Amino acid sequence: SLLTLLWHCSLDALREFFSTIVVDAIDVLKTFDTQITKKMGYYKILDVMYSRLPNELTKTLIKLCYDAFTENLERRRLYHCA
Amino acid sequence: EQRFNNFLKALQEKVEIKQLNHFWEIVVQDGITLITKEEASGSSVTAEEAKKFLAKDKPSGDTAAVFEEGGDVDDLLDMI
Repeated sequence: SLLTLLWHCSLDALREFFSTIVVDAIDVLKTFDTQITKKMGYYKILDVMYSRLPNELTKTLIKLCYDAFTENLERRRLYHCA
Repeated sequence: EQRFNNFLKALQEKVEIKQLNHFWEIVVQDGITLITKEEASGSSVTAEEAKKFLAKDKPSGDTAAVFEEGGDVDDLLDMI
C-alpha cells in the first residue's frame, strides 16, 4: 500500500504528513518478527521521504540507519537490504 | 656553534610538531635571542628571521579527527 502513495503523493502533503510523524518514526526506529517488519516499513517509507528534498535533528538519523546495515533468518538479509 | 645550531633546528621542529597550550609561543617570545644558527653571518641572520616567525594557515583534509568512526559523524554534522 504505502509505497504506491508515497512514490506519487503530492510533494506538499508529503512534507506535512512526514513532519507530523518525524519523531513518531525516530523513536520507533530504536516474536521479534514484529520489530523487524516494522523497521522494514520504516526504511521503505523514509527512503521515499528523503527522495524528495532536504529542522536540524535530521543529521542524527543518518547514523541511525547506517549501523542498521553494518551488522554482520532471511528477514535479517531483507532488513540489511532495506 | 653549528652543532647547537642544528640542535636548535631539531628542537624547534620538534616543538612545532608538538602541540601544546603553553607551546613554543612563550619560548619564541623569549627565543628572540639566538634560536637559530650563528657561525657564519648572512645566512645566520636570514635564518634567524625565518625561524622567528616559525616560517601561513589553512585548514584542509577530511576524516582526520579522533576515532574516524566519529570523523564521518564530524562530516555528518555539516548539513543541519
